Amino acid sequence: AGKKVLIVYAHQEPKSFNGSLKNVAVDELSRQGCTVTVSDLYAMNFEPRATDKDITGTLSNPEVFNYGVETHEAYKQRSLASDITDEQKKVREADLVIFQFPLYWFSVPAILKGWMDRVLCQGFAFDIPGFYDSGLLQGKLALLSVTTGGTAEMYTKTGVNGDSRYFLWPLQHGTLHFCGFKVLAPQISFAPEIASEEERKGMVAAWSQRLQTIWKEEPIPCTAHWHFGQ
Amino acid sequence: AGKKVLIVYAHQEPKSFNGSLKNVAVDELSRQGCTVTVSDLYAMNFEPRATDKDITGTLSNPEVFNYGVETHEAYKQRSLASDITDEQKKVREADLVIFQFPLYWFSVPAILKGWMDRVLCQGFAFDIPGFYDSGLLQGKLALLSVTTGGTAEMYTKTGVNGDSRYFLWPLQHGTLHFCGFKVLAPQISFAPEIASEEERKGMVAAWSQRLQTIWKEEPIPCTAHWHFGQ
Ligand SMILES: Cc1cc2nc3c(=O)[nH]c(=O)nc-3n(C[C@H](O)[C@H](O)[C@H](O)COP(=O)(O)OP(=O)(O)OC[C@H]3O[C@@H](n4cnc5c(N)ncnc54)[C@H](O)[C@@H]3O)c2cc1C
Ligand SMILES: Cc1cc2nc3c(=O)[nH]c(=O)nc-3n(C[C@H](O)[C@H](O)[C@H](O)COP(=O)(O)OP(=O)(O)OC[C@H]3O[C@@H](n4cnc5c(N)ncnc54)[C@H](O)[C@@H]3O)c2cc1C
Ligand SMILES: CN(C)c1ccc2cc3ccc(N(C)C)cc3[nH+]c2c1
Ligand SMILES: CN(C)c1ccc2cc3ccc(N(C)C)cc3[nH+]c2c1
Ligand SMILES: [Zn+2]
Ligand SMILES: [Zn+2]
Ligand SMILES: [Zn+2]
Repeated sequence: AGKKVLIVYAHQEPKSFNGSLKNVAVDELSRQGCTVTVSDLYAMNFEPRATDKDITGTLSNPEVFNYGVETHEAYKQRSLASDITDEQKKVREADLVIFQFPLYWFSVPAILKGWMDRVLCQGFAFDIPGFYDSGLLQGKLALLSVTTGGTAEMYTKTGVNGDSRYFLWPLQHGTLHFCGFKVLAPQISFAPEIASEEERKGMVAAWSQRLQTIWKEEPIPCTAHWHFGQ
Repeated sequence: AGKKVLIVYAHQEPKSFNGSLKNVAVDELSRQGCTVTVSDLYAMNFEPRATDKDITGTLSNPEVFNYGVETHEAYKQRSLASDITDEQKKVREADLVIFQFPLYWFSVPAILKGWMDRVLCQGFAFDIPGFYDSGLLQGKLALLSVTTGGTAEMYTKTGVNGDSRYFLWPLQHGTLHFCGFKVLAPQISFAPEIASEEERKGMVAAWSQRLQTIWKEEPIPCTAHWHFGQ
């Protein structure tokens, strides 16, 4: 439909449940005629660490290194490391960014956290001021497709993990909404590692099926109320 | 009374506000007679990525790589990578683990997320059974000392960031409580970057003064109610 999709994918194993969800996404969006790009972070050996190597030009303050300050200035000067600007090009061109990952400690795997830390820099993804609904990636969509060890039941208000929406807050609100994304409803595939084959098949089909009508979805209200209720 | 403290520290710059807070902790805990160890992650060029390099020798299934399974087995077989087991030794010996870090996207910097992902493996930090109250690090204390870009006001329930307790949930509950830590109240130093020198000195003194009686502290009730309730 003229639409461009970036999938940022964070799993080590192509045959994994995550690998299958990523491939289903590529297959279905490709079938629709979408332009599709995948950043396979582990295969890229993507650098997760925020360091002074991310700036190649003269530092604003070479005596006391401030990562946010220096990357902001390097973005404006175009002296960021090229692995960062490679990702920024993908994001800039994308209409929808899908994140495909296993839940690691109620969050993204570190290699994907590094992508968020390094790619979404000041000047590119937001400004101060110029964030949340004024973020610089406004007009773009984002979607978290996450798999969990824990069951849906564990991820309820009265379950040991609390509601699943609780752990989405830093990702959907603190990061994506902050940068101006509108956020589509998460795809959460609960506990595939202990699900039956039928249940596993059912979770993969649910995702493929959803993707058929993804461009007709409205985003969530990315608010404290949506995440926490009551 | 010989208490052992591990400080896991994630900042690039010794002269930073985080650097000063880390140094205050070392100084004060050292003064008290405590045994103190610091894992300076950036200085160590600590590996954040969860990969098959974290298992030495032969994988337990060389055709389909499952990080969780492989590291569980490697832990039991004494064949984890030495950077991991070095950290596990420090944690094993510690009575208190302090994490010192700037807030990156409502969470820990990726290098510290990588520490959590790779060090806190099944068999070491948790198991079936042994999680939440019975996690394998029960008896230990953990404390998050965080600095933010955003103001205290932004981190209120109706402020644009929401309550700071909202972003603590994945860290304190999903990670630390899950491994059996009792969680000490977080230390949150709001917006040192725009604070006055006097305000900044006050935040450092608050931390130094808190450390004087840290062994007298009651842990928080690490509950959904604490994080999300009234
Ligand atoms: C460091 C770390 C931290 C973690 N922290 C948390 C946490 O805080 N909370 C939590 O809930 N979980 C946590 N987990 C667990 C983790 O989220 C799950 O193990 C992960 O989400 C499972 O996804 P996967 O792709 O690895 O599953 P896989 O093990 O790859 O897949 C599960 C099963 O599905 C099968 N499968 C693959 N493709 C298909 C297909 N096409 N059709 C049918 N079946 C298929 C696979 O063969 C496998 O048998 C953590 C794990 C690690 C390693
Ligand atoms: C990738 C990224 C993502 C981020 N995401 C978020 C986010 O989601 N939410 C949010 O709120 N913020 C976010 N931030 C901002 C970040 O949390 C703050 O910039 C950081 O906490 C500032 O801490 P610092 O140690 O670097 O401060 P510094 O810049 O090092 O210090 C502030 C001032 O204190 C001074 N100082 C140092 N030592 C002392 C001392 N002993 N006594 C008095 N003054 C002293 C310093 O010289 C400096 O002038 C993000 C930043 C980055 C880079
Ligand atoms: C009901 N099931 C199957 C679950 C439920 C919760 C879980 C929580 C985890 C936390 C960390 C972790 N690793 C560090 C590997 C693996 C986990 N596996 C889980 C599996
Ligand atoms: C009240 N002030 C000054 C603030 C408030 C919120 C902020 C949020 C941020 C998010 C990411 C980031 N980086 C990616 C550098 C820098 C941020 N700086 C902030 C500064
Ligand atoms: Zn939001
Ligand atoms: Zn075990
Ligand atoms: Zn808890």
